[PDB]
Amino acid sequence: GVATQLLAAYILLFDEYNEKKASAQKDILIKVLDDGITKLNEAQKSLLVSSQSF
Amino acid sequence: VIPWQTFDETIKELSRFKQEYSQAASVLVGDIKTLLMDSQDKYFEATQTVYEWC
Repeated sequence: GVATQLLAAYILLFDEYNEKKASAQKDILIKVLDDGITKLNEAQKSLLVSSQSF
Repeated sequence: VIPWQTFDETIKELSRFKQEYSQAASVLVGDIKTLLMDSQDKYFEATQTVYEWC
């Protein structure tokens, strides 16, 4: 729900190169993707342990 | 004149043999089942990790 709007904001703001917001857009992208990789990995490990419990 | 006690002892011995070996085999087959399911979970985890890297 957060990622599909931040990426749409990325496509909307940078149809042309806006050099003022270029130093912060990279930090926003790195922050949201490093959050997402950690959440998806923890979800997979939780589902794996729940599968191994039976 | 009718040997009934020896008949009962023979029936109880031939039943106790089968009870003992059913009790001995069931636990071991139930342990092999758990090992074969844990192996499939580890196999799925390893192949999914390599697939996600590729």
